[PDB]
Amino acid sequence: GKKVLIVYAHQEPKSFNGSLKNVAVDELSRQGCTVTVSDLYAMNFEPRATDKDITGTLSNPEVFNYGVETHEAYKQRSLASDITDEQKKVREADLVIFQFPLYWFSVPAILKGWMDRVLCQGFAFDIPGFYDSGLLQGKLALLSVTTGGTAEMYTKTGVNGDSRYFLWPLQHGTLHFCGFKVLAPQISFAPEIASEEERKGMVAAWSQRLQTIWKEEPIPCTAHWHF
Amino acid sequence: GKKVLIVYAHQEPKSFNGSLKNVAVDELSRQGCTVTVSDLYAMNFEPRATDKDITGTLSNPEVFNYGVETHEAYKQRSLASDITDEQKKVREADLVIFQFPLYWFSVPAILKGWMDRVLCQGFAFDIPGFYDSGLLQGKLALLSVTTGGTAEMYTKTGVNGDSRYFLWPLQHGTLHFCGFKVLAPQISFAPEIASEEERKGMVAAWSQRLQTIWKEEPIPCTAHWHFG
Ligand SMILES: Cc1cc2nc3c(=O)[nH]c(=O)nc-3n(C[C@H](O)[C@H](O)[C@H](O)COP(=O)(O)OP(=O)(O)OC[C@H]3O[C@@H](n4cnc5c(N)ncnc54)[C@H](O)[C@@H]3O)c2cc1C
Ligand SMILES: Cc1cc2nc3c(=O)[nH]c(=O)nc-3n(C[C@H](O)[C@H](O)[C@H](O)COP(=O)(O)OP(=O)(O)OC[C@H]3O[C@@H](n4cnc5c(N)ncnc54)[C@H](O)[C@@H]3O)c2cc1C
Ligand SMILES: COC(=O)Nc1ccc2[nH]cc(CCNC(C)=O)c2c1
Ligand SMILES: COC(=O)Nc1ccc2[nH]cc(CCNC(C)=O)c2c1
Ligand SMILES: [Zn+2]
Ligand SMILES: [Zn+2]
Repeated sequence: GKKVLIVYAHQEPKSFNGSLKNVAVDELSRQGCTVTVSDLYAMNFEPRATDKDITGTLSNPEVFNYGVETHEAYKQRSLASDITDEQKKVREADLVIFQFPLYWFSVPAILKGWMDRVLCQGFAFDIPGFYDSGLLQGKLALLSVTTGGTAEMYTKTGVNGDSRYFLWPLQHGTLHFCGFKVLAPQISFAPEIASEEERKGMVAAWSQRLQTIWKEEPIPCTAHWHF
Repeated sequence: GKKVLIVYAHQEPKSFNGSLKNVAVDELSRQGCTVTVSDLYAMNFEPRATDKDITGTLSNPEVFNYGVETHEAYKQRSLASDITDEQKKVREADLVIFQFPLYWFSVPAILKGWMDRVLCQGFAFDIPGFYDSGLLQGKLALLSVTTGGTAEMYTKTGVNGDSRYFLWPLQHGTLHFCGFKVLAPQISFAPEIASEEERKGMVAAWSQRLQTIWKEEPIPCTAHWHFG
């Protein structure tokens, strides 16, 4: 029995991202996996890191330090309930899939705010106590990204450089740092300009890949792999 | 004379980020430059890219595509007014400085939302009309970043790898793509670990660099610069 969390960041259910999320839900449910979706836009998830993230009185209401106040609120079980709800989902999950369109070589802001606010000190890592002494060791993570640009543009001598260059902040800087073993990204290049059949083939390849997700070897999450 | 926009993303005025922002304002103001600060947290700036960003009839209300709808709305002048307020500041600026703590090897989400919502198609780039043909050509941009990690950790063979590695999505993916000439980042490493003397020297080194900022050349914003 496995638990899967899909963190999903798209405004439109009929979008190509919506269909990739629905095909993941379907296929992992088919396999008997325990599945949970965090549909950030439908939840109107708060992306801003503010003092509202700590309930009751602040540790030092004079100089506000976000990392510090959230660390202490975590330990003392005082974080806002939107955050702690996400952390419970993350704690129980064996695999976390993030499904999102690429926005500026990165995640949409709503998802960036999820990472900023949910993966707090004390939950995802301590200082020190990161990368391999990172508190989410044993969990798998997988980025499933859709792009505007074609796969050619994302070659190391393309205009955009190699896909693996933009992955560094997300795979290594965030997911590895927290202790995740990181599975190879799923990149669905440029669905808006692919045919309705190349689009089926991308959705089907995702479905097909999810069939054997649990047999997969994690990538070596190193400078060399990305660069 | 010159116009400068500082896009600032820190919750706390007494922070190291707040100090670096204040010296920027003071030093550029002293020079006789025109200065504007977008203080994202004080504005409670909206980071989410939603259908609230368009006020007109949607081009395709059956299936909502944020990129298509905001491009249309930009041309029609039906974008939300918080977006067009920022675009006006960018349009008039000669130099845009981003002042922020590094969050997950990137900008805090509120600043990510500013990039997602403000730099829309039609305004910052077109297809075609990106990288060296981006619509914001002629403008300068500069990232001024503070870290929890030390300079030691941000090296080719440190835990974090070289600091340039994390700059790629912002410098090249965003700023260069929109046509900015990118100046060399100002990275202020580990102010929390640093002593009172090293912190003060970090504020003064920024103050000092700003005196000669208009004489600097842009970086070559290429894979080679970032990665070797
Ligand atoms: C702020 C912003 C920043 C961006 N930054 C970048 C960037 O840095 N780099 C980059 O490359 N791109 C960028 N993009 C553009 C790009 O659109 C996104 O990266 C995104 O990946 C598009 O995916 P989508 O799900 O919205 O496609 P959609 O438009 O929703 O889907 C494409 C087509 O597939 C159809 N479809 C839906 N379901 C199915 C199905 N199951 N079978 C067949 N067809 C289906 C849809 O109806 C649609 O016609 C950016 C866009 C925005 C708005
Ligand atoms: C969600 C999150 C994600 C993060 N991700 C990363 C990451 O990926 N990589 C990384 O390296 N770090 C990361 N950090 C940590 C780090 O704190 C930030 O990156 C940030 O750079 C710290 O800057 P600050 O302005 O808040 O420092 P402050 O805490 O405000 O400054 C430290 C000290 O400087 C003092 N100071 C202020 N002004 C002056 C002055 N004028 N002269 C002398 N001293 C002064 C302050 O009073 C304080 O004592 C993350 C933090 C959070 C909360
Ligand atoms: C205040 O809260 C955080 O510092 N949080 C946080 C989150 C992700 C991070 N990645 C790299 C760092 C550097 C941390 N400092 C040292 C000394 O390594 C880091 C810190
Ligand atoms: C309107 O919404 C966006 O498409 N916005 C946007 C923003 C930043 C981007 N960087 C690279 C691309 C893809 C461009 N190539 C294509 C379209 O083939 C892109 C698109
Ligand atoms: Zn790694
Ligand atoms: Zn570049």
